[PDB]
Amino acid sequence: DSLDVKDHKLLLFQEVTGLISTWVTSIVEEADWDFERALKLFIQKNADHEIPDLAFAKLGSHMLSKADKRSLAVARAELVLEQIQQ
Amino acid sequence: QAEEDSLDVKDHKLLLFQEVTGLISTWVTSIVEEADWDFERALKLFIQKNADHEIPDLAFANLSKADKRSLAVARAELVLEQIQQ
Amino acid sequence: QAEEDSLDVKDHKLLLFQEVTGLISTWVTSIVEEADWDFERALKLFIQKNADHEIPDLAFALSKADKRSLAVARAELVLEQIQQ
Amino acid sequence: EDSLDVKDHKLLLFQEVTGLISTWVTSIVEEADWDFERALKLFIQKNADHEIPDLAFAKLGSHMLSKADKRSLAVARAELVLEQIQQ
Repeated sequence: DSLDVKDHKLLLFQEVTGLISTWVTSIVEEADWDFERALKLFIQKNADHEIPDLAFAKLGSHMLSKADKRSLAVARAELVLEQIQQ
Repeated sequence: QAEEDSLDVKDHKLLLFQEVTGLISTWVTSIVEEADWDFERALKLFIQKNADHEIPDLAFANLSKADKRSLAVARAELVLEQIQQ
Repeated sequence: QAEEDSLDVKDHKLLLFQEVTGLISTWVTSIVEEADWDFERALKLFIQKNADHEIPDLAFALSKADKRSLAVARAELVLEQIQQ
Repeated sequence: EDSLDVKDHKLLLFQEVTGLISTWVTSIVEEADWDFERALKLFIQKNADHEIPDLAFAKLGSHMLSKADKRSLAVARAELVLEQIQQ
Protein backbone atom coordinates (compact mmCIF):
# COMPACT_ATOMS: atom_id res chain seq x y z
CA ASP A 1 0.00 0.00 0.00
CA SER A 2 0.98 3.61 -0.73
CA LEU A 3 2.04 5.94 2.09
CA ASP A 4 -1.30 7.68 1.45
CA VAL A 5 -3.24 4.46 2.14
CA LYS A 6 -1.08 3.61 5.14
CA ASP A 7 -1.69 7.10 6.58
CA HIS A 8 -5.46 6.64 6.43
CA LYS A 9 -5.13 3.23 8.13
CA LEU A 10 -3.11 4.80 10.95
CA LEU A 11 -5.70 7.58 11.27
CA LEU A 12 -8.44 4.99 11.57
CA PHE A 13 -6.51 2.89 14.08
CA GLN A 14 -5.93 6.05 16.12
CA GLU A 15 -9.66 6.91 15.80
CA VAL A 16 -10.69 3.46 17.16
CA THR A 17 -8.12 3.15 19.97
CA GLY A 18 -7.55 6.79 20.89
CA LEU A 19 -3.81 6.05 21.16
CA ILE A 20 -1.03 8.59 20.67
CA SER A 21 0.79 8.34 17.34
CA THR A 22 3.90 6.54 18.60
CA TRP A 23 1.83 3.62 19.88
CA VAL A 24 -0.44 3.69 16.79
CA THR A 25 2.58 3.49 14.49
CA SER A 26 4.38 0.84 16.57
CA ILE A 27 1.39 -1.52 16.77
CA VAL A 28 0.20 -1.18 13.18
CA GLU A 29 3.75 -1.69 11.88
CA GLU A 30 4.33 -4.68 14.15
CA ALA A 31 1.12 -6.16 12.71
CA ASP A 32 2.49 -5.59 9.17
CA TRP A 33 -0.27 -3.08 8.37
CA ASP A 34 -2.92 -5.78 8.88
CA PHE A 35 -5.69 -3.82 10.58
CA GLU A 36 -7.27 -6.91 12.16
CA ARG A 37 -3.94 -8.19 13.49
CA ALA A 38 -3.18 -4.71 14.86
CA LEU A 39 -6.41 -4.58 16.86
CA LYS A 40 -5.60 -7.99 18.37
CA LEU A 41 -2.05 -6.86 19.19
CA PHE A 42 -3.46 -3.74 20.86
CA ILE A 43 -5.86 -5.79 23.00
CA GLN A 44 -3.06 -8.20 23.97
CA LYS A 45 -0.55 -5.47 24.86
CA ASN A 46 -3.26 -3.76 26.91
CA ALA A 47 -4.06 -7.10 28.60
CA ASP A 48 -0.40 -7.29 29.64
CA HIS A 49 -0.52 -3.72 31.07
CA GLU A 50 1.95 -2.46 28.43
CA ILE A 51 -0.04 0.67 27.54
CA PRO A 52 -0.40 3.39 30.20
CA ASP A 53 -3.68 5.22 30.76
CA LEU A 54 -1.98 8.43 29.56
CA ALA A 55 -1.37 6.95 26.09
CA PHE A 56 -5.12 7.05 25.36
CA ALA A 57 -5.24 10.87 25.43
CA LYS A 58 -6.26 10.98 21.75
CA LEU A 59 -9.62 9.22 22.23
CA GLY A 60 -12.41 11.49 21.04
CA SER A 61 -9.98 13.85 19.30
CA HIS A 62 -11.69 16.16 16.81
CA MET A 63 -8.91 15.67 14.27
CA LEU A 64 -13.85 11.53 30.37
CA SER A 65 -11.03 10.23 32.62
CA LYS A 66 -7.91 8.60 31.19
CA ALA A 67 -8.72 5.30 32.92
CA ASP A 68 -12.20 5.45 31.34
CA LYS A 69 -10.67 6.18 27.94
CA ARG A 70 -8.55 3.01 28.24
CA SER A 71 -11.65 0.91 28.99
CA LEU A 72 -13.68 2.42 26.15
CA ALA A 73 -10.79 2.10 23.69
CA VAL A 74 -10.58 -1.63 24.41
CA ALA A 75 -14.35 -1.99 23.90
CA ARG A 76 -14.21 -0.05 20.61
CA ALA A 77 -11.35 -2.24 19.34
CA GLU A 78 -13.24 -5.45 20.17
CA LEU A 79 -16.42 -4.15 18.52
CA VAL A 80 -14.55 -3.20 15.32
CA LEU A 81 -12.74 -6.56 15.49
CA GLU A 82 -16.17 -8.22 15.59
CA GLN A 83 -17.36 -6.38 12.46
CA ILE A 84 -14.32 -6.94 10.26
CA GLN A 85 -14.21 -10.61 11.23
CA GLN A 86 -17.87 -11.45 10.32
CA GLN B 1 -9.75 23.95 21.02
CA ALA B 2 -6.59 24.84 22.93
CA GLU B 3 -6.24 21.80 25.21
CA GLU B 4 -6.71 19.59 22.09
CA ASP B 5 -3.97 21.51 20.17
CA SER B 6 -1.84 21.12 23.32
CA LEU B 7 -2.13 17.34 23.09
CA ASP B 8 -1.42 17.50 19.31
CA VAL B 9 1.85 19.36 19.92
CA LYS B 10 2.84 16.73 22.49
CA ASP B 11 1.83 13.90 20.14
CA HIS B 12 4.03 15.32 17.37
CA LYS B 13 6.98 15.82 19.74
CA LEU B 14 6.78 12.14 20.68
CA LEU B 15 6.42 11.00 17.07
CA LEU B 16 9.44 13.01 15.93
CA PHE B 17 11.48 11.86 18.92
CA GLN B 18 10.62 8.26 17.97
CA GLU B 19 11.63 8.87 14.33
CA VAL B 20 14.95 10.40 15.46
CA THR B 21 15.89 7.74 18.04
CA GLY B 22 14.29 4.44 17.00
CA LEU B 23 13.18 3.91 20.62
CA ILE B 24 10.11 1.85 21.55
CA SER B 25 7.08 3.93 22.51
CA THR B 26 7.45 3.59 26.29
CA TRP B 27 10.99 4.95 26.27
CA VAL B 28 9.93 7.79 23.98
CA THR B 29 7.26 8.90 26.46
CA SER B 30 9.64 8.42 29.40
CA ILE B 31 12.50 10.63 28.17
CA VAL B 32 10.28 13.28 26.61
CA GLU B 33 8.22 13.56 29.77
CA GLU B 34 11.36 13.65 31.91
CA ALA B 35 12.61 16.53 29.72
CA ASP B 36 9.31 18.36 30.45
CA TRP B 37 8.25 18.22 26.76
CA ASP B 38 11.31 20.29 25.77
CA PHE B 39 12.43 18.62 22.54
CA GLU B 40 16.00 19.94 22.70
CA ARG B 41 16.29 18.81 26.34
CA ALA B 42 14.83 15.43 25.45
CA LEU B 43 17.54 14.94 22.83
CA LYS B 44 20.24 15.93 25.35
CA LEU B 45 18.72 13.56 27.93
CA PHE B 46 18.71 10.72 25.38
CA ILE B 47 22.36 11.31 24.58
CA GLN B 48 23.37 11.54 28.25
CA LYS B 49 21.42 8.46 29.35
CA ASN B 50 22.91 6.53 26.44
CA ALA B 51 26.46 7.53 27.41
CA ASP B 52 25.78 6.33 30.98
CA HIS B 53 24.38 2.94 29.86
CA GLU B 54 20.89 3.81 31.08
CA ILE B 55 19.31 2.81 27.74
CA PRO B 56 19.36 -0.94 27.12
CA ASP B 57 19.46 -2.68 23.77
CA LEU B 58 15.86 -3.82 24.44
CA ALA B 59 14.80 -0.16 24.22
CA PHE B 60 15.44 0.13 20.45
CA ALA B 61 12.49 -1.01 18.29
CA ASN B 62 19.64 -5.10 8.94
CA LEU B 63 21.04 -3.39 11.99
CA SER B 64 22.19 -4.91 15.25
CA LYS B 65 21.18 -3.28 18.53
CA ALA B 66 24.64 -1.68 18.64
CA ASP B 67 24.20 -0.25 15.15
CA LYS B 68 20.71 1.03 16.04
CA ARG B 69 22.16 2.82 19.08
CA SER B 70 24.98 4.39 17.04
CA LEU B 71 22.59 5.57 14.33
CA ALA B 72 20.26 6.93 17.03
CA VAL B 73 23.03 8.91 18.73
CA ALA B 74 24.32 10.27 15.43
CA ARG B 75 20.84 11.40 14.39
CA ALA B 76 20.05 12.94 17.77
CA GLU B 77 23.34 14.84 17.63
CA LEU B 78 22.65 16.01 14.07
CA VAL B 79 19.19 17.31 14.98
CA LEU B 80 20.64 18.74 18.21
CA GLU B 81 23.08 21.07 16.38
CA GLN B 82 20.24 22.44 14.25
CA ILE B 83 18.06 23.38 17.22
CA GLN B 84 21.05 25.18 18.71
CA GLN B 85 21.34 27.45 15.64
CA GLN C 1 39.82 27.74 12.61
CA ALA C 2 36.46 29.46 12.68
CA GLU C 3 36.45 28.80 8.92
CA GLU C 4 36.65 25.03 9.48
CA ASP C 5 33.84 25.42 12.06
CA SER C 6 31.87 27.58 9.58
CA LEU C 7 32.10 24.92 6.88
CA ASP C 8 31.26 22.15 9.35
CA VAL C 9 27.96 23.71 10.32
CA LYS C 10 27.12 24.15 6.63
CA ASP C 11 28.07 20.54 5.91
CA HIS C 12 25.87 19.36 8.79
CA LYS C 13 22.98 21.55 7.64
CA LEU C 14 23.15 19.91 4.21
CA LEU C 15 23.47 16.44 5.67
CA LEU C 16 20.41 16.85 7.90
CA PHE C 17 18.45 18.46 5.05
CA GLN C 18 19.27 15.45 2.84
CA GLU C 19 18.28 13.02 5.59
CA VAL C 20 14.97 14.86 6.08
CA THR C 21 14.01 15.26 2.40
CA GLY C 22 15.57 12.29 0.59
CA LEU C 23 16.70 14.71 -2.16
CA ILE C 24 19.77 14.11 -4.38
CA SER C 25 22.83 16.11 -3.38
CA THR C 26 22.53 18.87 -6.00
CA TRP C 27 18.96 19.73 -4.94
CA VAL C 28 20.02 19.77 -1.28
CA THR C 29 22.68 22.40 -1.99
CA SER C 30 20.35 24.38 -4.27
CA ILE C 31 17.51 24.74 -1.75
CA VAL C 32 19.69 25.23 1.32
CA GLU C 33 21.83 27.86 -0.40
CA GLU C 34 18.70 29.59 -1.74
CA ALA C 35 17.43 29.80 1.84
CA ASP C 36 20.75 31.54 2.69
CA TRP C 37 21.71 28.56 4.91
CA ASP C 38 18.69 29.04 7.21
CA PHE C 39 17.57 25.49 8.02
CA GLU C 40 14.02 26.52 8.95
CA ARG C 41 13.66 28.59 5.78
CA ALA C 42 15.18 25.74 3.77
CA LEU C 43 12.40 23.47 5.03
CA LYS C 44 9.74 26.10 4.23
CA LEU C 45 11.28 26.55 0.78
CA PHE C 46 11.23 22.77 0.19
CA ILE C 47 7.56 22.48 1.13
CA GLN C 48 6.54 25.49 -1.00
CA LYS C 49 8.50 24.45 -4.06
CA ASN C 50 7.04 20.95 -3.78
CA ALA C 51 3.50 22.34 -3.59
CA ASP C 52 4.23 24.39 -6.73
CA HIS C 53 5.55 21.33 -8.62
CA GLU C 54 9.02 22.83 -8.68
CA ILE C 55 10.57 19.57 -7.44
CA PRO C 56 10.52 16.71 -9.95
CA ASP C 57 10.30 13.02 -9.22
CA LEU C 58 13.89 12.71 -10.50
CA ALA C 59 15.07 14.86 -7.60
CA PHE C 60 14.40 12.16 -4.98
CA ALA C 61 17.24 9.66 -4.49
CA LEU C 62 8.85 3.22 -2.46
CA SER C 63 7.60 5.06 -5.53
CA LYS C 64 8.58 8.63 -6.36
CA ALA C 65 5.11 9.65 -5.18
CA ASP C 66 5.71 7.93 -1.83
CA LYS C 67 9.21 9.40 -1.44
CA ARG C 68 7.75 12.86 -2.06
CA SER C 69 4.91 12.29 0.42
CA LEU C 70 7.34 10.95 2.98
CA ALA C 71 9.63 13.96 2.49
CA VAL C 72 6.86 16.55 2.93
CA ALA C 73 5.57 14.81 6.07
CA ARG C 74 9.03 14.68 7.62
CA ALA C 75 9.87 18.26 6.63
CA GLU C 76 6.58 19.40 8.16
CA LEU C 77 7.23 17.43 11.36
CA VAL C 78 10.70 18.94 11.81
CA LEU C 79 9.35 22.40 10.91
CA GLU C 80 6.78 22.23 13.73
CA GLN C 81 9.53 21.44 16.24
CA ILE C 82 11.79 24.25 15.02
CA GLN C 83 8.88 26.67 15.34
CA GLN C 84 8.14 25.83 19.01
CA GLU D 1 27.85 -5.88 5.74
CA ASP D 2 29.92 -3.61 8.03
CA SER D 3 28.75 -1.93 11.24
CA LEU D 4 27.76 1.76 11.11
CA ASP D 5 30.95 2.51 13.14
CA VAL D 6 33.06 0.97 10.32
CA LYS D 7 31.01 2.45 7.48
CA ASP D 8 31.51 5.85 9.08
CA HIS D 9 35.29 5.47 9.03
CA LYS D 10 35.02 4.56 5.34
CA LEU D 11 32.95 7.70 4.66
CA LEU D 12 35.51 9.76 6.60
CA LEU D 13 38.31 8.31 4.49
CA PHE D 14 36.45 8.87 1.22
CA GLN D 15 35.84 12.44 2.35
CA GLU D 16 39.50 13.01 3.22
CA VAL D 17 40.58 11.70 -0.19
CA THR D 18 38.09 13.64 -2.30
CA GLY D 19 37.42 16.64 -0.06
CA LEU D 20 33.69 16.37 -0.88
CA ILE D 21 30.93 17.65 1.38
CA SER D 22 29.12 14.95 3.32
CA THR D 23 26.00 14.78 1.12
CA TRP D 24 28.08 13.90 -1.96
CA VAL D 25 30.27 11.51 0.07
CA THR D 26 27.27 9.55 1.34
CA SER D 27 25.45 9.48 -2.01
CA ILE D 28 28.51 8.26 -3.94
CA VAL D 29 29.69 5.67 -1.40
CA GLU D 30 26.15 4.31 -0.99
CA GLU D 31 25.67 4.17 -4.77
CA ALA D 32 28.90 2.10 -4.80
CA ASP D 33 27.42 -0.39 -2.28
CA TRP D 34 30.17 0.70 0.16
CA ASP D 35 32.90 -0.61 -2.15
CA PHE D 36 35.68 1.94 -1.83
CA GLU D 37 37.18 1.23 -5.26
CA ARG D 38 33.82 1.52 -7.02
CA ALA D 39 33.11 4.77 -5.16
CA LEU D 40 36.35 6.43 -6.28
CA LYS D 41 35.55 5.45 -9.87
CA LEU D 42 32.00 6.81 -9.65
CA PHE D 43 33.39 10.04 -8.20
CA ILE D 44 35.75 10.37 -11.17
CA GLN D 45 32.95 9.59 -13.65
CA LYS D 46 30.49 12.00 -12.02
CA ASN D 47 33.16 14.70 -11.97
CA ALA D 48 34.02 13.98 -15.61
CA ASP D 49 30.36 14.61 -16.49
CA HIS D 50 30.45 18.00 -14.67
CA GLU D 51 28.01 16.69 -12.05
CA ILE D 52 29.96 17.98 -9.05
CA PRO D 53 30.27 21.77 -8.61
CA ASP D 54 33.55 23.33 -7.51
CA LEU D 55 31.94 24.44 -4.20
CA ALA D 56 31.30 20.81 -3.28
CA PHE D 57 35.06 20.31 -2.78
CA ALA D 58 35.21 22.73 0.18
CA LYS D 59 36.21 19.95 2.60
CA LEU D 60 39.52 19.28 0.83
CA GLY D 61 42.25 19.79 3.41
CA SER D 62 39.91 19.83 6.45
CA HIS D 63 41.56 19.21 9.90
CA MET D 64 38.99 17.64 12.34
CA LEU D 65 43.69 26.81 -2.54
CA SER D 66 40.93 27.88 -4.92
CA LYS D 67 37.73 25.86 -5.18
CA ALA D 68 38.68 25.03 -8.78
CA ASP D 69 42.16 23.97 -7.63
CA LYS D 70 40.66 21.72 -4.97
CA ARG D 71 38.51 19.95 -7.58
CA SER D 72 41.59 19.20 -9.70
CA LEU D 73 43.65 18.01 -6.73
CA ALA D 74 40.84 15.81 -5.42
CA VAL D 75 40.58 14.09 -8.81
CA ALA D 76 44.36 13.49 -8.66
CA ARG D 77 44.04 12.18 -5.05
CA ALA D 78 41.29 9.73 -6.12
CA GLU D 79 43.30 8.40 -9.07
CA LEU D 80 46.42 7.93 -6.95
CA VAL D 81 44.48 6.05 -4.23
CA LEU D 82 42.66 4.11 -6.96
CA GLU D 83 46.12 3.20 -8.29
CA GLN D 84 47.21 1.86 -4.89
CA ILE D 85 44.06 -0.26 -4.61
CA GLN D 86 44.58 -1.83 -8.07
CA GLN D 87 48.13 -2.99 -7.06
